[PDB]
Amino acid sequence: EDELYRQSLEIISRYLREQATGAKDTKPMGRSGATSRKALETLRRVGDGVQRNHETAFQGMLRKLDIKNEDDVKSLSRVMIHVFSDGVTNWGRIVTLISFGAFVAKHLKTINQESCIEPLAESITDVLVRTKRDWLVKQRGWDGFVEFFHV
Ligand SMILES: O=C(O)c1ccc2c(c1)N(CC1CCC1)C[C@@]1(CCCc3cc(Cl)ccc31)CO2
Repeated sequence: EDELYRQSLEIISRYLREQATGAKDTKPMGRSGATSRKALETLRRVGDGVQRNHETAFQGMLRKLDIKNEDDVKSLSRVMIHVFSDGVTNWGRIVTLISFGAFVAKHLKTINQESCIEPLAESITDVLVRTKRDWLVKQRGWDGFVEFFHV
């Protein structure tokens, strides 16, 4: 089974859901739990910082995207491919990708479209894993992510 995909989705989905609801998911992690847990703490530390350091730009992009419903949520995939995939890859850009995703997740809860959060996480995961697998594998996937941002 695609273990990198399954782990990426669990990490991305949990962070987005946690950001939108303000509550942690106490369910156990699936495979590679130890790493996923550390990846999630890393995201809470760096991801949260990103949303604040670039709050104005994030607010601006969100406005441009004008997300009001599911169709708008589905249009985000083309934009992620355009902006994220078509560029040099580094952990910072992957953190921005996921961090803005969490920014969007919070928005979805403000407009009572919370059911779109998991489909959004799936879309982010597709872009990340399906267009940057080689890079991710070379950088040791999530173990590498945790090591890169190690305190
Ligand atoms: O600058 C970078 O290194 C960079 C790297 C990645 C990245 C972005 C910028 N952007 C653009 C920025 C401007 C403020 C947010 C958000 C992005 C595009 C817009 C749709 C979208 C939708 C979702 Cl759910 C998540 C990410 C994205 C694509 O992920």
